[PDB]
Formats: sequence, C-alpha cells, structure tokens
Amino acid sequence: TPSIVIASAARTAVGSFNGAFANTPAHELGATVISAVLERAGVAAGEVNEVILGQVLPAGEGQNPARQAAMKAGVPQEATAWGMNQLCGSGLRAVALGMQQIATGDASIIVAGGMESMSMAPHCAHLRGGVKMGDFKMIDTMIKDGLTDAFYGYHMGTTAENVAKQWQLSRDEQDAFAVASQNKAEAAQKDGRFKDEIVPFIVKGRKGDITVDADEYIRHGATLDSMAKLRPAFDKEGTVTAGNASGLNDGAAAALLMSEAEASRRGIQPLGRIVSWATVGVDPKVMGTGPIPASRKALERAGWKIGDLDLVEANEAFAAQACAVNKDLGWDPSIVNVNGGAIAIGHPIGASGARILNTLLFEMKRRGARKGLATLCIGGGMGVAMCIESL
Amino acid sequence: PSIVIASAARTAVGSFNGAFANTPAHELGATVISAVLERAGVAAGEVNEVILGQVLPAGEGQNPARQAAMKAGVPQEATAWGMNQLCGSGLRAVALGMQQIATGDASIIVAGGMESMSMAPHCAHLRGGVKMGDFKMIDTMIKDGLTDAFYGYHMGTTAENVAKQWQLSRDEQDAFAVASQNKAEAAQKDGRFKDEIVPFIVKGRKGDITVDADEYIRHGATLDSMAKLRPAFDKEGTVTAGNASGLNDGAAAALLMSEAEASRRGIQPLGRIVSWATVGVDPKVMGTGPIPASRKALERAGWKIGDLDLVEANEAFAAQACAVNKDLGWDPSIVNVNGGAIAIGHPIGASGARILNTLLFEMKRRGARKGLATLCIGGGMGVAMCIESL
Amino acid sequence: STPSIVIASAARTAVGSFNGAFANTPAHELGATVISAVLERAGVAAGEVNEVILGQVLPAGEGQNPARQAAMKAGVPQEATAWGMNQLCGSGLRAVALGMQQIATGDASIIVAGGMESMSMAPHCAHLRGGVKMGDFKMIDTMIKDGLTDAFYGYHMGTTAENVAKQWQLSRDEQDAFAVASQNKAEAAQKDGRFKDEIVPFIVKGRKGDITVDADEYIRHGATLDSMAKLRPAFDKEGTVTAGNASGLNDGAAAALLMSEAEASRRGIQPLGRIVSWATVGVDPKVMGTGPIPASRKALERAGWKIGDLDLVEANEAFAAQACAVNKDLGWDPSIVNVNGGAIAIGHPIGASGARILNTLLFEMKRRGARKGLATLCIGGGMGVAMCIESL
Amino acid sequence: TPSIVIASAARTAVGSFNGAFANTPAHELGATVISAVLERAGVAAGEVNEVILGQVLPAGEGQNPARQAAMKAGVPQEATAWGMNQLCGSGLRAVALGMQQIATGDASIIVAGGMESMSMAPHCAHLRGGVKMGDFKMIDTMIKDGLTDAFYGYHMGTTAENVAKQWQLSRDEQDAFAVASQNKAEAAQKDGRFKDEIVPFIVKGRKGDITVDADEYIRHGATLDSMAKLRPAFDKEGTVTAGNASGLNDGAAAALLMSEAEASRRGIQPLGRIVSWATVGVDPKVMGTGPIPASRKALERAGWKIGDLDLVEANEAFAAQACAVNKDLGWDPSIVNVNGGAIAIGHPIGASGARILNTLLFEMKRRGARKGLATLCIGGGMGVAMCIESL
Ligand SMILES: CC(C)(C)C(=O)OCC(C)(C)[C@@H](O)C(=O)NCCC(=O)NCCO
Ligand SMILES: CC(C)(C)C(=O)OCC(C)(C)[C@@H](O)C(=O)NCCC(=O)NCCO
Ligand code: NA
Repeated sequence: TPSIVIASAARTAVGSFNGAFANTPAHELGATVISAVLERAGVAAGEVNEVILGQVLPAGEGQNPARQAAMKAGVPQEATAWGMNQLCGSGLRAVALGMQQIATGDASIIVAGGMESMSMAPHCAHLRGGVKMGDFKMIDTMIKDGLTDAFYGYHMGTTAENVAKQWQLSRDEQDAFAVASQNKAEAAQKDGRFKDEIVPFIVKGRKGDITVDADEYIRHGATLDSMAKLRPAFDKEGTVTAGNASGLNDGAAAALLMSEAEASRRGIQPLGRIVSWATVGVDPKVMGTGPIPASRKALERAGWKIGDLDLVEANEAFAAQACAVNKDLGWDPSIVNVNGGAIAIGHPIGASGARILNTLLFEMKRRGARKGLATLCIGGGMGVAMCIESL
Repeated sequence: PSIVIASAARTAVGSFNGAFANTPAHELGATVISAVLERAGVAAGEVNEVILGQVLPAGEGQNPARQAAMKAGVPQEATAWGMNQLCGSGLRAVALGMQQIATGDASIIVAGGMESMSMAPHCAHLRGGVKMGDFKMIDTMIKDGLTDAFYGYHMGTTAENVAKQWQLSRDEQDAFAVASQNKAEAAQKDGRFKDEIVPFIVKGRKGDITVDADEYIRHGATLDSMAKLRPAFDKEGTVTAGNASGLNDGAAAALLMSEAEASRRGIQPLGRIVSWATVGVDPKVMGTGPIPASRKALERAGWKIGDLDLVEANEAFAAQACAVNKDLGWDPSIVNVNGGAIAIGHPIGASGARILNTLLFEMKRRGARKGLATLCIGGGMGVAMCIESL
Repeated sequence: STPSIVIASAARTAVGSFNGAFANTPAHELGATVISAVLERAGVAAGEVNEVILGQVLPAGEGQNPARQAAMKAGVPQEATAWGMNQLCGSGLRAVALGMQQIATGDASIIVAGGMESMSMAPHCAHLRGGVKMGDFKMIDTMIKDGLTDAFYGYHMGTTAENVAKQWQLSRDEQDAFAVASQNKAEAAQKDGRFKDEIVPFIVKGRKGDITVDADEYIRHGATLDSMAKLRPAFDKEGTVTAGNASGLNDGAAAALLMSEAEASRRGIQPLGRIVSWATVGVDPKVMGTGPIPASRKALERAGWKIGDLDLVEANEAFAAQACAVNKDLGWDPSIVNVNGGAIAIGHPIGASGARILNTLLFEMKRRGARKGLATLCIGGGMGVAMCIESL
Repeated sequence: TPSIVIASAARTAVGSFNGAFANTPAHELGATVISAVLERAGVAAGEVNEVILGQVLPAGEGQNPARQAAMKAGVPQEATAWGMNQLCGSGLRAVALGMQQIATGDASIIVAGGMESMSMAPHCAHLRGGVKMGDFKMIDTMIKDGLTDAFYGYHMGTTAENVAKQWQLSRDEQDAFAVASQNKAEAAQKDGRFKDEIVPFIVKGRKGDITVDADEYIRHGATLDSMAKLRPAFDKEGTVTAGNASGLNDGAAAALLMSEAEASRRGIQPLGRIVSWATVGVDPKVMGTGPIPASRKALERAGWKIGDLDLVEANEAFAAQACAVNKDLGWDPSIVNVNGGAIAIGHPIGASGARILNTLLFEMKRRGARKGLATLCIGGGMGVAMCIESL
C-alpha cells in the first residue's frame, strides 16, 4: 500500500483585492511557491516530474499557466505541468491528484497546490459574430466564473443566506464568528505563526521592488461593534455581510509530494502523510454544507473518528456556512482554524485549498499535533477534505 | 488494478463559427456524458465523478464540467471538475479517471473533454483602468489556446521549427494533408464515424437542427488546392492552412470502471487501459512530444512498437505528424486510418478524447488487439495511452 | 441692405442601408465626394471655398474634426476652415443656415454646408479610465446612445413617436398606409430617374474591386401593405410604431454651396434658390416629432408667407406617426409633401438628413418649376428646424 | 451695424485629468456655467433663446449634450441648443456663432461657450462587422478625436516640435516660458484673480459633496529644474515635454450674449463689446501658428493695430507655439496671459476658448483695459481670434 508524504510546503502571503498583487500574474506567485517547496525540501527543480495547479481564473494569462509557473521556477522542460478547477476546492484537490500520480507509479515527485489572481482576472465578451447593433456586456470573469452559481444564477453569498436560513444562524452568531476569526488571525500574525509557511514574494517595479511577506487582508482590531454596523450584502433582510464573508484575494500555495521511502532516503522530515481524501456533491443552493459529507467520507477512509482530530482547517467562505459545519460535525471549535480563517486571511479561490493546507501542516508541526483534517465548501455544491497524519 | 473503457461517445466536430457557433462547451459535454451512460446501460446516478478537459472556459460560468454533469442528469451527489494540459487534456482526463478507479476513490468515471473555440470571448484586464491610450482586446482562443507562453508565437511556428529540423518538404506535408482528407471522406461516407458520433441537437427559434456529421472535412481534397496555399507562419515556410488543423468545437468522453465491474454489469468493454504517460520536450518543437510519451507508454505497457495494430497520432500539423511517424517508425498504414485532425478538426480540450473514440471504435470494427493514442501539447509535452481490446 | 444668400449648387450621396454599401466608409469620405460635387456643379474651384460646415452626430473614432478631413480630401485649401456641428437630425439643415449666416455677416463669401453620417461606422464605447474594479459593464452603442435615445427619459426616439401616435390618435392602419405610400413614391421617383440630378455617385474602393454607388439602397421595391401590417410593434407591445413605419439606420452625406445672390450673378450661376428664411424652435422632448410644426410656422412668418403659398414641401419622415401629425396640424396639401417619397423609404443618415431632404427639395423645385418650398425636420430632445427657399 | 455685447461670463475651475471632475459629465459642468451667466447678468433662464456649446469629445454622453446642459440649467424646452466642434477653437467659435444669431435677427439672448470632459471620454471600437479572429484595438477617443492629427497621424506635440524647429526655439526658452506661466497663474490664483470668473461646481457624492472652485492643475512653486529634468515627450532629440505643454483637463465656460441695445434696456453693464472675430487656416503640420493669421485678420476687421491692444489671451497649447505666436505678432509680452495660461491652468479642449475669453474679460474689467484680444490655435491647422472692447 503506497504511503505518500508532504515533504514540504509553502504559500505566498494572501493579497487584498487590487492590493499588493494587483498586477502580479498568478503563475508569478505560482513560481515563487514552487521554488520554495523545492528549496524547503532540499530537492532540485530538475527532479520534479509534474506540477499540478488549481486555478479558476486563467483567462488571458496565456497557455497553461501551470507550465508557465513551472518553467519560471526552473522546473526543466522535460517535466510536465497542468491546471485544474474544482473551484474553491481546486488547491487541495490538486494535492490529492498529485498523491495519485505517485500512488499509481506514474511519478516519483510532484509539486501540487493552487494559484489565483482575482485582481488580474479580465472582463470579457463573446464577439466573433459581431454586434450589429445594441449595447453588449463586458463580463467580469472573476464574478462570472468564480462567484456566480451557474444553475441559479445568483452569487455564492446568496447560497450562504440559504445555509444561514436552514441552520437558523443569527447575524450575531455569524458576526461573533467573524470577529473571532480576525482576532485569531491578527494574533497568529503578530505572534509570528505565519512566518514558517509564508514565502516572501517580491513585487518587481520600475519605482522599486516591494517584498510582500504579511497577509494584508487581516483586519487589525476587528470589533463586534464594527461588524454590527454593516448592511446585509445579498438579502435586504439577510444576515450575511462583507464583515462575515471572506473577500476577493490573490495568492499561491503548494506542497512537494513524494513517497515516504523517498523522503527518508533524502533525509527529509515530512510535514505529514496523506492518509485519505474525499470529494462529495451536494445541492448548489447550499454548497456551504459540502465539508460535512466530505469530512465524514475522508474520516471514514482514514479509519478515524471525529474525536481523533487534533487540528482542523475548515475553510471560512462565510460565517454562516462555517458555523453550520462546526455545528454539524461537532468538533471542538477550539481546534478549528486556530490561527484564523479565510474571513480574516482572504479567499484566493484556486489557491484556498493549498493555503489552508499549508496553515494546517505548519501548525501541526508547531504544536506537535498528530492527526489533522483540511476541508472546503465548493461552489456548485461540493466539498473536499483530506486527512493528514504526522510522521 | 485493471480499468476498462465501458463505453465512449463524441459529438461531431464543428468547424469554427459553424454548427456549434453559439453552443456552450458544457451542452456538447452533457450530450457526450449521457451517450456514454446510455451506450453502457449505466444509470447516471451510478456516476461518481465527471472529469473534463477544457482549455477555454472564460465567460462560461462556474466549473463547466459540473454544468455538463448536471445538464446530463448526473445527480448533485457526484462531483465534477475541469483540467487543462492544453491539447492533451481530453486524453489526460481519461488517465486521470483511470487513476481515480485504480486508487479506489471511485467506481465509475466519465472522462473526456469539451471545447467551444467559437464561444471563446475577447478579454482585457481592466480593474486598474486604462488612464490613457489605446489597449488591446485579447482573443482568449489565441492567447490561451494557440500562443506559446514562452516565445510568444503561435503553434504554427513550432511546426515550422520541426519542419526545418526534420527537413520536411512542402510537397510531403501536402501529400500528408490530402492523404488525411481522403481517408476522412472515405471513412465518413463509408459510415465509420456513425458508431462513435452521438448526434447533437442545436436548439433554435427557427428550428432545431441535428448535427451528426463532422463538417470540417473537405470533400474531394486535391493536392492543387493544398499547393495553391501561401505559408501562414513564415513567408518562406512550408506550413499552411491546408497542412494544419483547424479551430473547432466539440466534445468526447469515455465511461470508465474496473474490468470486474464491467463484467458484473454484463458490459462488453471497448478496451482495457494498459498504460499511459505524459512527457516534456523543448516547447519550441512541441509536436515531437508524442515520441517520448508514446515510447514511455509502450515501455510502461511492456509492448514493442511492432506490437501495435492501430495508432491514433494527432495531426495538429503535417510537419509534427510526419516527424513522429518518421522517428517512431510504425507502419503508416495503421496510423490515423480514418483520417486525422487536419481533416476532422482540433477542438483543443476534446481532441484527446476525440482521437480515443476513433481509436476505440475502429479497433472493434476491424478486431485490432492493441492501439495507441497520442497527442502533442502546446508548451512542449506529449500524452499517450495504450489500449488493449477485451 | 438685408443680405440675400443663394444656394448655387447641391449634391448628395445615395443613402446606404445599415451595414450596406457604405458599411466601412468613413463619413468624411462621403462628405469629400459631396463637397467635390457641389463645387463642380457650381463651376466653383475648391480654392475659392472659405469654410466647410458639416453636421455630424456620430463622429467617434473618426479622428480630429472630420469636417476638416472631408474638406482637405476634397482639395479645399488649408487656408480655409471647417467645423462640425450637432443639432441631431436637424444638423444638416442647420449647417446650411449657419453657412448663410457667415455670408450675411460678411465673414465669408463661399461656404459648403450640409452634413454627413456613417451610422454603420459608429463604434461601441466604454469609459474605462478609472478601471472597472469589479462587476460587468456595458459596451455602449454610440449610435443608439448618442443618436437615438432621449437623454431625459432614456427611451428611444420611437417611444416619442408612440407618444405622438397617442396624442393625435393615429391608427396603425394610417401609419402603415403612409409608410407604403412613402415606399411607392420613392420607388417611382427612383425608377423615373428623379434622384439622378441630386445624387453624386460614390466609389467604394476595395482590393477585390471598386464599386460605384449611385442608387438609394434602402428603398423597398414593390412594398406591400401586408408586409407592413404583419410587423410587430417595435417600442410598445400594444403600440403602433414598427420597423416598417419608421425610418432606418443609414449612411450618407449631402451639401449645398452657398454664396451671396450678387456673387452668383457675377459668376453667371443660375442658383437652385434663395434662402428666404429659416427657424429653429424647441418642443417637449416626449413629442419631439412635433418640432416641425412650430419651426415651420416660424419660418413662414419670417418669410412673410402663408402655408398656402408653398408649392413643395420636404417634411422629414422620422416616423409615420410624427409625419402624419405634422401634416394634420399644418394642413398643407399632402400632394405637395415629399412628392418623391421620404425617409421611411430613402433612409435617415442623422447628421446628413436635413441636407438630404434639402437636396431633394431643391432638385424637385427645379424639375417642376415650383416657386416656393419649405424643408423641415423634427429633432431628438424636442426641437424643429425649417427653411424657406424661393426659386430665382 | 449690429453691436453684440457679452453681458456676463463664467467658468468652472479647470480640473486635472482624472481629478476633481473625473466622473462628472461635461454637460453637468456646462449647466452650472449656464446658470451662472444668467445669475451674473440678472437674466432668467426663461429668456434664453439658444445655447451653443463647443465640445470635442461627446462620445457616450447621450443625445446632444448642449441640450442636456440647457435643460439641467432650467432653460425652457422652447429654446434650442446644439454642439459644435472646431477643436481647440470651439469655445471661442461658439461665442462668435452666438454673436451671429443676434446679428442676423434670429435670436435675442444666447448662452455660448464650451464644455469638455477629457476624463469621461471613452475608449471605442467599431464592432458591427465582428472580429472573427485575433486581437483588436480599443481606441482612446480623447487621443484619437482630440489630439492626433488626422493627416499625419502624429500627436499635436509633434506639430509643436515642427514649430520649435522652424522658429529655432530652445528647450531653455520653452522651459522658461512654462515656468513663467505656472508662476503667473499661481500668483493670480493666490491673489484671488480667478474668483470673479470661476463659478464653484459642486461634485455630488454619496460620501459627501465637494465644492470645487480652484483651478487644480496649476503647479505651486514650480521650479525651472523640474522642467529641465523632463524628457522630450514626442521626439527623443526633441524639446517639447509634458512640462512645457498643456495637459488633459475638464471644465466648462460660457458667455451670455445680447445686443448692446438690449443690455442698455436691461441696465446691464456688459463685460465687453464683440468688435470682431476671425478664423483662418494654416498647414496642419504647424497648427500652433494659427493664431498669427487669425489675430492679424481680427485686428484688421476691428480696425486696430497690434499696438492698440491693452490685454491679450493667447492660448498656450505648447510653449513652442505660444513663443512663436508672440515672436511673430510682436505684442508686448507683459500684456499677454498676465494671469498665466494653459500650461498652468489646463486645456479642456472644447471649453478652452471660452475659458481664456473668461480670463480676458475679467482681467480687462479688473484693470480697466479698453481693448482685448483672445486667440487660440486649432488642431488640423486653424486659428480663431476675437477682439473685445470695454463699454
Ligand atoms: C431603436 C432601435 C434602433 C434600438 C431598435 O429598437 O431597433 C431598430 C429596428 C430593429 C426597429 C430597425 O428596424 C430600425 O432601425 N428602426 C428605426 C430606428 C430609428 O429610430 N431610426 C431613426 C428614425 O428617426
Ligand atoms: C500626447 C499624448 C497624450 C499622446 C502623450 O504623449 O501622452 C501624454 C503625456 C503623459 C506624455 C503628456 O505629455 C501629456 O499630457 N500630453 C498631452 C499634451 C497635449 O496634447 N496637450 C494639449 C496642448 O494644448
Ligand atoms: Na456627477
């Protein structure tokens, strides 16, 4: 039976919408995190067989941004590279697909994760037939391909409203969660707890280079009071807001995968062993519920009980969905997103899953936690989870 | 573990802005997913996941593979995703699904690709705003589909790079291009695309239309019409519109499950996937990709090139295809025996699935035991897969 | 003494169908041909022109001051001046009045005035300086936004036409009859050769070959009442205004060469007529189709003429509804109005149309020996313009 | 012989490109100016017969923005309104066209001037035929329709270079002229000499309203070094720079006209009598020279010697051309642009002629100057000039 480990991991800092990485292509963030995982494990880029990168918004970035990130990071032309999209779950799914390359004896060494620049996502219009008369729409690919449900036509925060309404979650419980997430994240940030996992990214300029190594979306000094001031963002009589939903963000995150025997040959002390993963579908109207069956399915594959977990990363798309998952699964809230979650840190879609996985792995190392789980809800109604055990 | 293609279908390939000009990728996809399941006698609710290659999803809305999956009646309980190894995606998707089943993560996968090159939008990054001066609206089909990221030239320059390395004449490529069209029109009229094709109904306020014939194929392709073309990518070059593939829309897919499961279901499978591989090569000469990827596939399959009874070798260009034939040295009589992509079309993300459909349906038709399918990929890669009939 | 300005010569292009003969012909190219024509027809050299004044509503993307481009192409010397203006549909006729003014005030002696438009070449646009930080945005059709949508109510000109239909209680059958009659008069005029004199042929250059355009391509031959009756209302589901009883989207240019009556006489020119009066008046934007009514009345007052004194009238047909309303109110003999058909048939190249219908008026007055004529048009945003012309 | 007076005048402050009026439609600036001239004259909007506004870049603003300005200002629906374009000359030419309406007996009271929002000018593409395959250009209407010569394809700054070379104008002379403009305009602004002309414009905003009543393009404390440091903008061995050229700017300006008799009936002390005007063509290659023949012709028509002039506003498109004009005409530089010119104040194309007219009229009144001239050069090779006498 195969046994495949995460030798090393790294992520950029998460940028704010049109913030520090306003003009930085996804593959540029990508390339930095690929070299980082390689440098962090002591493996030469020339030893990478394949690079697999989750990416949702690749339009106008040119052929196969995954190969562009690979090549820029000095992975040789002889390797291969590709991109995939299971939306919010992409960056974590790519890690599982990579494990599969190795488990099936198709590859010995894989870099997998996700990259996303929501800033650089273009506006678009189908224009071949030509517009003989009348206005036409220039469509925001970020919104269209990222945040709009393809079946109901409404946005993801409307699905959060559905989940909020199902689980009867008050504005106050969602806001209390929100401020909790920010507070946890600003603590982690100041306490230095993101330094291990973040690789500085340098933003080249004519005016001068700017090194980015801090998560800029975290609100310092978030108060309940500030939270309670905001209007509902998707339903005039709704409870979801910009304060209790994640944001629009840019980042990359990756992990270096290989067999347990290989890490041991190379003297690598891996960050974890992938014991299981799972993906499952649910109603797109309540996609926030995804992590409930996916986590349960991952745990079933891992042969674990929910109580076995020492650390969880359950992605925070919206406070409504996040509370609901925590409610349903019944895991100790104190072990969930202990350094804050996406509401504070941001949600760079295709990278999110590799982002939270990074956070899980380094905090597991940090606390000496043995068993851990990452899970995300996925637009269109899915969830993905992955179980990790320390070596 | 032993994973078989239970069934397989593809849409006809449409010419650029032709039959499918205003058809979303995911609708062509939904037709192919349903057709695989119907042909296999498998309930859609039995499907674990749908994996679709697609290179050009801008404007089409969240995760078009799931939109196809849902439009095909696969329940909300299944999963779906898209992937891009450019021209390899459609075949890579099938490898990826086989892995899902090999690792015990799924029982039944629908894998393939879908593309609408006609529906690809123009785009510009516009958040920062253009404070003054002109800007370019970018054809995402060209940028994200056929333009090499590293050198910034089209895929037709690479083919010229390969024409000049393998020293392939303009005569030879026209000999190849006419030969391809002839086979495709022969095969078409002969009724050899019927099995693999599932018809697609294009809905309209003027009337529905049923597309069930490949429309990019030229009838009565003469060398003259080839030799009358000017070079498209270099003023002194040998690559042309006639000895290169087209821009196209279409979809293709396979139903995967274990061999054991196919036997519980009493399904007579189209083939057993014996091996596959992907490999990298100089992006400048990307069309060579099928060489290392077919050799690895074959080494991984424990086969010799002399073992193959049939090969499908994607003709992105005549120069890259001739060169692969030249180096691999297989019998050119068993290669693309019903024509190729120059004749048929190259719907980027579907193409690997396309050429698999053709490979599998013709191995049945003539009773070939072994087949290899292979593609070159923008940026310099090759994918290949080895299919043994049951 | 009170100045007397004549129209020494006039010309127009054939009017092109939307995305038709002139699909890719910039407006100033049409204009250049027409400027060349009026000079030729008057025996006046381009070197003698003082100013060119061209109405033009949709100049976006054509570059700096397309009037000047038209003039320079036509060989008008760099020492002359040229400018464009925009009083919407009224533009081409107002230009002619503004030309007259230049001469009357002693600032010029010889002016080419009229208008030009390429609706087909009108671009789509969007303001993108500040970025679109998130969310979809519209690429606006400049033709629709700047030419055909009311700026105050936000609806299209055809809704204003519905408004007039309703106020004047004009039936669908009445409007349809008017529109068929327009088509049939224009077809008849065309087949008889009555537009030859006014039309200067336009050569559309290509690579595949040149094509000479000298027929109005929008006129429907053999137009049937059934063809009109079958159409759905285009602006109100329970309305009466249709694509068939409205004018179209068209390309074209048209112009007149002006000079003092004394200067014409020196040169030995037999002018097409004397400008005796003009006027422009405003009305409610909601019923802008009504502009011709006060504009005409004022023009006549200023001329010292009664409605009954008119021998010919060109009253522009933006829509059958407003056309009918104007004729009903003014009470002029419909048999003297748009005798060669009107815009429903011929087309409506916005900034050119006033000069176009002036062309038609002048050449018909000449043809039939009519002494007194009037040209009038309604104007988007609630205005009218009218000019009175007398034979000399 | 008819005698037409300018009863009153007003202008907006001139905004910087994408500055104070970045999102203000030209017709909103024009309305405020229309309301102002009416206020200043004591004439009610009900009395206005026609509004005539020069405007070079109306694309996307809707039907006949002149009418939109007139209606917003309360000018009755029975009045009429129209736009015109003779490029830079347009605001001034509008005033002459107004004059003509009165002189020929067609109107009694006219508001004429110009308005321009270079900021709001869109980008455009002809898309009716479709673009079957390949990239296409989105054209900046501001550059295309406002600033590029239609015959030679180069920008107006290249015309200014042509004039530099022909008149042998050093980069030092041009920089000195531009510094002097800035320093004159700063002085005038600090002394309050633009207050009388400027009508404040309220920029409405959710986050509050902003009152704009100072010319924001004027550089305070402009140094010769700052000019000397600049690279030539139009030819690598050129002399014309962003510093010795005017800018891209927003604004409106207008004058209310009536007959001298009508003003006397109303008891109005007018800003000046229109004594003459002229417009002439020159080679487009050297369009900056237009003022030369235009001014000479206007002076001839007025029966005035250049020496007779007490004040001159000669528009400063570029230092090069402004210097050539002054050299040729020979008028005392100390009477020209005494409060600075466009290089400092800005160049809102279709309003600029009316702007400089405003500045002339208010300074003539201020200093008791009897005879004034306003002149501008015009893209495509023309000039326009106007002679004004105090009453
Ligand atoms: C008003 C417009 C042009 C947006 C529209 O509704 O579609 C236009 C059609 C399809 C009705 C077309 O037949 C048409 O051009 N109708 C006339 C439009 C129009 O207002 N023309 C100018 C009349 O003054
Ligand atoms: C002239 C233009 C706009 C094409 C250009 O060179 O870029 C703009 C800059 C930023 C370089 C700068 O020189 C500028 O603002 N130019 C505009 C100069 C101009 O035409 N001014 C009008 C003078 O009346
Ligand atoms: Na505003």
